[PDB]
Amino acid sequence: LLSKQSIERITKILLDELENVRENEQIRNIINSWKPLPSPEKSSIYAVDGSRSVSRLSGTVIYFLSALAVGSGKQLRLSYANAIKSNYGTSDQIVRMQMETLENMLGYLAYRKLEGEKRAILMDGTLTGSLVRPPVYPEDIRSLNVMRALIGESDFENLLNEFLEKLRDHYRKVEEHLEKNGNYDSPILTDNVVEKLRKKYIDTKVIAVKVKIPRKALSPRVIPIEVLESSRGKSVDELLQELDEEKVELYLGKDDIYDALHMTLSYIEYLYSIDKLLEVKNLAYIAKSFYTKTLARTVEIVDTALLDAVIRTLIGHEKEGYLEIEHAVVPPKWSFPDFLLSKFRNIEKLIDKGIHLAYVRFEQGDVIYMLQSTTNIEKILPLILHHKAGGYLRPLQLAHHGVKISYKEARHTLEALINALRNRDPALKI
Amino acid sequence: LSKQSIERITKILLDELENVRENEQIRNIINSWKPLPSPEKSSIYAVDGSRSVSRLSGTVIYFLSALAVGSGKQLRLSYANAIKSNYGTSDQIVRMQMETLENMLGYLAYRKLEGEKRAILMDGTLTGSLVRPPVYPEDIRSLNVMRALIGESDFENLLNEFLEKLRDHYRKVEEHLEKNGNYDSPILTDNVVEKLRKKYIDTKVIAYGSGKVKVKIPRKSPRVIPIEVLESSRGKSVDELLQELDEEKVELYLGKDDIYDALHMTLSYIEYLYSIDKLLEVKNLAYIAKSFYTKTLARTLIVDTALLDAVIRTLIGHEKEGYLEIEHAVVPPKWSFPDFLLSKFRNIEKLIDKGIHLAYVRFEQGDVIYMLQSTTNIEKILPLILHHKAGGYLRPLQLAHHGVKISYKEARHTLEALINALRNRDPALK
Repeated sequence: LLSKQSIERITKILLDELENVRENEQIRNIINSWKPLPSPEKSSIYAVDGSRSVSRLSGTVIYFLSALAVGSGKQLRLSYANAIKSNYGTSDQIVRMQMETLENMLGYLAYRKLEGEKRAILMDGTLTGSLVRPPVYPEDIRSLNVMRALIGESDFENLLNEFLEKLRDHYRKVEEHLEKNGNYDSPILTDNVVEKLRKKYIDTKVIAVKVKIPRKALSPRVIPIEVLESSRGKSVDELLQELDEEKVELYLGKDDIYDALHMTLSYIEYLYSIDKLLEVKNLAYIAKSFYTKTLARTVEIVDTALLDAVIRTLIGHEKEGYLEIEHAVVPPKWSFPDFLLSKFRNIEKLIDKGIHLAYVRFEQGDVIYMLQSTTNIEKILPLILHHKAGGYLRPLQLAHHGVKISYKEARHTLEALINALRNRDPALKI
Repeated sequence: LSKQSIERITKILLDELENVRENEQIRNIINSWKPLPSPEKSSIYAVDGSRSVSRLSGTVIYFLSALAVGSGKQLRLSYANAIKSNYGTSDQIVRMQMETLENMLGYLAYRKLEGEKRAILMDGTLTGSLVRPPVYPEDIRSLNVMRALIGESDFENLLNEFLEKLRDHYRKVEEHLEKNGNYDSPILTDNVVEKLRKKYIDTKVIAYGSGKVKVKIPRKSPRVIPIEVLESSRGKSVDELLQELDEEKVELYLGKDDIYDALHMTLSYIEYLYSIDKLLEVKNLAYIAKSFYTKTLARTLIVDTALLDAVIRTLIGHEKEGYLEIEHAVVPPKWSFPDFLLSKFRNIEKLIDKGIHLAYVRFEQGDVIYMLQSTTNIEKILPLILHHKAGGYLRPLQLAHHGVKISYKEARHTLEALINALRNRDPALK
């Protein structure tokens, strides 16, 4: 249906972005700082990615996660099937985290078995993307603070410490199955272990509820002027301190306390894979596109597509190469809580030092990709290159072809035994 | 697959049932299951919608369609548009306009309906978009931001002026449906925002260094100020600050793009609320949902149609058509709708006053169980909808579903092929 009307309004929407993204500063001048893509040294490599499938049966979400790493060594796969209680946003976000947790575990364990003088892991995605806004954002920090407040700081520290220990065990256990079988169907520790931890750190201290946390634990953005007129005689600093020091009481069901715990565990388990993956000396992320909205908000960066445009339009190139981005970027302390950080020292190192960012075009008329790494693109680029075959690299292509979801594994299937076991009825609520 | 996985997932689901089947509240109420009412003749329109979204680098290309089939001719609404990517915000403004199409169409369809008892049947739930609207937190903080920046008086002006363009817009839209029975510009905001931007924002705002503007804070009817105003004067005393506010000395430095979005979101929100308000004008209005059930639905102050259904044939082995009327009416949390807005929508006000009536309904013997929600008592609406029963299901909604799933994907070639035309082929393949 033609609709000559909306097209232009669309066109303009886009063109107003390109035509006007020239900044009036003309790119900042960074363009001519463009380079050719370097030589192709040699490296042993792994490309990992993920695919998920979610099905909603009424208030319960059934999902199947799959991580796979292709490259030099044998194929490795982590898989998790599971079901969760439905919250519109919070549900999706739990699943994303586990999705990333699986890949992080996996990039790492795949690095360990990676043999050669030069080892590198290739992640499909961005480092910054998950670091600026943690999936389940409001909810991970809230749960942690609820917990910290519930059982106290000191107990909490043990809870933490114990759980990390369980994580150490867990990784070693996963690794072994991977060498034996090349696959493991229980990559997620938290679901197995929440039950015991609840009875231990909570079930004792509780009665058949009310907790006090700081205001900041889930943000108004405005304040009624009464609070000001009411603070006359004080200093803005005292005010802002009272506002920060402000505390709140909450009332917590068994379900809410349970939820506070499982989130905490999940979030620790997640941050734990980040930390480990960060070991990889040569670490690479690749993405066609990312969100620039908060990126320039907490150095200035544009979008891959907008760059490519300005490339052919203004400078008439359309050719291979790359453009390094002059500034490393340092992650938000807001995202990663105070206490936890002393645990993950690679997170720590990242906050201290930064992530390296470069735009990259792999082939002649080929598109541009966004590359991030723990260390200088200068070093890491060539190794990634050593695997180039077609429009892009062999290992990467093979992770995107490989975990390319089949007709869902669980579609009529992991459902249809759920048909036979007991109740076809929830199955009916597709 | 795996058996332990299947056994856990099956464990997970059977526990859920088991708790339900434990019969806390549910012992009495299930026995209150009652036979369908004798049907009453009615003229009806069921409305449903679909959307397709496609992300191009940062941008979202989307298409909305709302269909109403029934006792009159088919009525259609379409909108195709593009909107920049913000993780939560994007997905959430599309939904809000979707809901907006369905709402109008339901309202418009009602007014073209000839009969003695006229009714509208909506795919959805009235509660779902109340308990957690397309809204929170973003668009309310938007509003508070907006109110704060341009101040109350000039905000009431924007509000009232926009509500005038809507009244006019609805009438325009009504005529195009009457001739052609379809209209391709049902959404107003996108076409009117830059105008209202210039009139309401540009006036009050001076340019600043990069992508930023200087904004003075206006003065005095609930007076509210950007928290940033406190954060930015820390050497000062509350007196100094209040006195600067009065003299209008206080300035702010905000992203040009942020103020714009805030505006946009504001209008989108008011426009979505107008539509709900207009829909509520329908005397016989019903929502039908095979599944809703968030854990937040219940908790506020009520089980899953899926659980109940599997319990009923379990406890009572009924599997009978019929309905169970939830005894008390649900009134939505006022946190949904801001105080200063409610005045502009009286039907949304009544809705709060009175409430929403809810029932579980099985339209035929073996069929699934639906959540049915209404502005009048189930006793009254249920027979009007029953007049249209066809399958284990109501004919018009069946046709609405079928008719909206008729969505065809020329969506690539639509813009992608044609938006190479003015300038840039690049964003197409990203």
